[PDB]
Amino acid sequence: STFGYVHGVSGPVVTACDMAGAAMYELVRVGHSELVGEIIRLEGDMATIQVYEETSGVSVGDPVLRTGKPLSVELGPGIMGAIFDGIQRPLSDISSQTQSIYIPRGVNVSALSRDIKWEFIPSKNLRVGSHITGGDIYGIVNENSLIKHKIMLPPRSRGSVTYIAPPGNYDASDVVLELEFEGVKEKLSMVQVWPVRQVRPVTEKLPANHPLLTGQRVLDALFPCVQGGTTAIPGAFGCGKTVISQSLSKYSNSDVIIYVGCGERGNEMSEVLRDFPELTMEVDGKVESIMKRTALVANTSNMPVAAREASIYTGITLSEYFRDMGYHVSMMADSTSRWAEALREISGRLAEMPADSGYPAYLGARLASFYERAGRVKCLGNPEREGSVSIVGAVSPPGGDFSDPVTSATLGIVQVFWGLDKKLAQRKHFPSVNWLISYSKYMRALDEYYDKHFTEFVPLRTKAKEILQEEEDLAEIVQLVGKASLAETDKITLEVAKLIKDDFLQQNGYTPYDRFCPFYKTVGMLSNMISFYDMARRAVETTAQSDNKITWSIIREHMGEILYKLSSMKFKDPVKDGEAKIKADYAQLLEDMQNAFRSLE
Amino acid sequence: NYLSQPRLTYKTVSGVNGPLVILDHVKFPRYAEIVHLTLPDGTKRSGQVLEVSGSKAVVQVFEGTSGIDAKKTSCEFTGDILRTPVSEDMLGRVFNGSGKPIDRGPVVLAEDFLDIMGQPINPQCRIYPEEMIQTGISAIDGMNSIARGQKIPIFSAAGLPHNEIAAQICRQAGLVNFAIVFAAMGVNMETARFFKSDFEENGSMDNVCLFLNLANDPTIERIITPRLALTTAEFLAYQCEKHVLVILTDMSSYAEALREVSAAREEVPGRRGFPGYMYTDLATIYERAGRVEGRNGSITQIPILTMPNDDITHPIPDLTGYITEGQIYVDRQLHNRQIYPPINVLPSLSRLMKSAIGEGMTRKDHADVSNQLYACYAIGKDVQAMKAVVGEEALTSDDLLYLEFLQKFEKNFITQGPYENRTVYETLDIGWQLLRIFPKEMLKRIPQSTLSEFYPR
Repeated sequence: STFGYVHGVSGPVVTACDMAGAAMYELVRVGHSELVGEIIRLEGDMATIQVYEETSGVSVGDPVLRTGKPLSVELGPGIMGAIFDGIQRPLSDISSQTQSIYIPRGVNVSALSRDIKWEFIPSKNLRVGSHITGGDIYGIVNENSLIKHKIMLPPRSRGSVTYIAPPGNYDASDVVLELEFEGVKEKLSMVQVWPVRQVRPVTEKLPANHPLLTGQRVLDALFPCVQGGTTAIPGAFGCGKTVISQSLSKYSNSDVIIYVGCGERGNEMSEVLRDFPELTMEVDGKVESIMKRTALVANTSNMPVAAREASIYTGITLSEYFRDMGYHVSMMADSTSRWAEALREISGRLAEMPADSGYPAYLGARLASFYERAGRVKCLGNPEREGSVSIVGAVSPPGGDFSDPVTSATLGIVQVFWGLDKKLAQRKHFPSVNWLISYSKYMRALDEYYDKHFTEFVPLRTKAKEILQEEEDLAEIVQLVGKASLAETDKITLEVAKLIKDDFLQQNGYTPYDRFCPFYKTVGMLSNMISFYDMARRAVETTAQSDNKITWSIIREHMGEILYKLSSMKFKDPVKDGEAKIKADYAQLLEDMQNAFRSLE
Repeated sequence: NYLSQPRLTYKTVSGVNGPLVILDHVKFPRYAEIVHLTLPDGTKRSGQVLEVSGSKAVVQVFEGTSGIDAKKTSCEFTGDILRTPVSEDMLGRVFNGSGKPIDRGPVVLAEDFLDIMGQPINPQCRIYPEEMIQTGISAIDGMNSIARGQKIPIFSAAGLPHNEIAAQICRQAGLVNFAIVFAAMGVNMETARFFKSDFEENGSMDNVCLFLNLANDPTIERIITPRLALTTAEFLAYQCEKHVLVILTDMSSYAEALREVSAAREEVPGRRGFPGYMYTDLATIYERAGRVEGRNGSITQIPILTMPNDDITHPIPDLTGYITEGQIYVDRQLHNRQIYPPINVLPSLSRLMKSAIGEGMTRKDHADVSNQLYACYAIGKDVQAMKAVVGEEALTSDDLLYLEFLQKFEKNFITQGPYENRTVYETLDIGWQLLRIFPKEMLKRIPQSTLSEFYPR
């Protein structure tokens, strides 16, 4: 039988009997109200259940129903536009069906609707008797205008097709494929189920190559991320985190977005769930909602602690499911510190040894196993394809102390740090990225991509980072030397560093021409700024030895029009100017500055 | 003789908690025996007997306890402790952290089955290591010389180039060929690719054995991974007479897995929550190195460490330095200055250097030049620390000599680039050139008979 009975209750811990043959970390339903919990010990016919919800009013001799599964996700059509908690409860259906502002104890709405009918097309050259393997696409559901929801055979399933449905409209409970292996059948609907803590398998796991574009000049130029990459951001109040989330959501070369709240303040979660449905992007010359390619996992700080800890495992398992369709998925975790605190509470409730700063002994192993699921892959199964998951994960060091075990482990693992900074945000400098602390390690991997597609960019990035370092090195010296007595080469460095800092690194995302700065615009601007730097340096160095030498004042007096045209480059607009027009204008400034410097040489 | 009597199988699992499964009604339990578990879904897992008492045996399961149950799970007891099949075919193979192949080749045909735990070598039968290896890295060869048969770990931290240094050492090691046995615990796929790529790019791969446990693989494999690797090095060295270099990649992943295992048994904690016996445990790995009487072969160990928050007083680098014959120290402050290799000589040591160098071994000056370079570098650091308080105008010309030596030492002696392969003699003469800056009466580690022979060149 699937029923055992409650022997004893003490806090969230339930102990149940007749539980013989129940398995470690299975989920159960406890009591007449069917509270969820998981099995944490076995002893004889008894089990100990860690109940997730409130055990108040549970009684001895209550039923316990065993579910044959560990913690697992329903994966199938109806994920796009969904709101889930950390254990996949559909928060927007629970509200609609209950007509209540609360979440009931023991609510049991299924994660995906078994009510809606989905428009299904088979693979058209599959036939009865075909040989089929895990990851094989056997149909498509036309879920919305953006996502073809590819129906795939589960991993660990295989055989000979005994039946496949004709085209039509089906429930998530209708069997659409049947197959046989060793004379044993399997019947399959559109929805599969997968354990959150098991990595979804792939044919091969591949080096990351192509950039993830954000549309931001800083980020995309100075500190690039690859598709399949791993990134951290400092998650703190004044720093302006929303530019990352909105750039990824609206403008990135992702196909799909997964957003995870780990344990946020009630009112902070409400702003994300307010703003995300209202965002839009333009596709084939038509405006589309962001929620056609997006799903949200949401957890306020009073949701069950097991949901707070499961939250990132639900979000990555949902991401790995769309990777397997051959899409590129971006994942955002709202703070991984709020997850590590739930991990500390659970291990504290279990009375585990307090290791480092009260965190469990496995904290670093859990974070390494999480970020290890990022990457480009060659998918399982027959239609040859590649996909990827990229992780961005915020982290919240106490008072900026990076020696914190969670922050230290995170920055020990991730390959990019986008150091958003309150001290820059207070200057109205946007985006707030600290270009002295921020870094990317993917530059040896991206080399052969830039080399092929842009070619001149790698030298330009190198000189730009040097100018932005020399202007830090000069920042003390200028206070002693009094600006005027400085070398003309170094006055050129200071005031081209000002040009880069004010007109290249700043990008006002509310202005129509700079919402999204494409990479040809981004290299075009930097090419001209560094060309002017080289020419200004050459004009001084040609004459400084004994002539009536060139000075940075002479250059500003002789070329102030060109120096204004350079500050004017950011206003060029891909909505109204063609790529060829922007290229022609930036080439014309390069002719004009050559004619101006040749009139001084 | 062979185990000719048949194996017992049991459904008598009486309880499950943490990584531990507890059988009862077991016929004459054997401590440290291996057990094979078949789960209800037909998945196989393995575990080892961690305790016995009457009819009960306690098993730790290497792949974890998730999905095990008290009724359908079945355990087969092998009659024996953990042994690994070993042959000279294992060079040019890739294995996972439990010794199963991952290169699409076959399983090993054993030349023998060896106990994974090894066996302590008698101190009477040890030969003291005295043949210097030239790594060609000047910061190692000139100031921390490595004898063939030493234990000398690389103490590093997250983001530093300890992979690249360890690859350069494997690429350049020779006497003034090695077989390589390489173990990885808890590595990311880009680290696993880097080594496998470099060994194939240098053509060396037909003479390398790899054991890989990656960051997503089971944690409890990590505590047998270095014992599989060192058992392979002991066959190759002490039966097939080869010279073996053993690389153990991130021992901090081994120590973290050991803490996680021990925390579940509630054994007495030491500092920072590590097991009270961690010194002994690490010593059973690091003492599996050296030369022995009457056999040509040798094992050299170069374990790689990540220091948590760069703290050398943390139990992992601390208890390792108490056992190993020195350390090479990779410094974040040199790495941030774009120097390669980032080897800061002051926290670094080699103990076996003292007898592997000098007349007949290398050159007569080597023991004097090395000690004077340490003295001038320590004093140069003290003057640079004084300058930060009082400013340059306070410094006497004698302070400015040490502060000029400091700049030239880090550019000429330390900095090298990834494929440069200096002789010991280049390293020694690059040594004398920096020492030549100082008027000879300042060179107070060096006796008159050395100064009057080598300084005037």
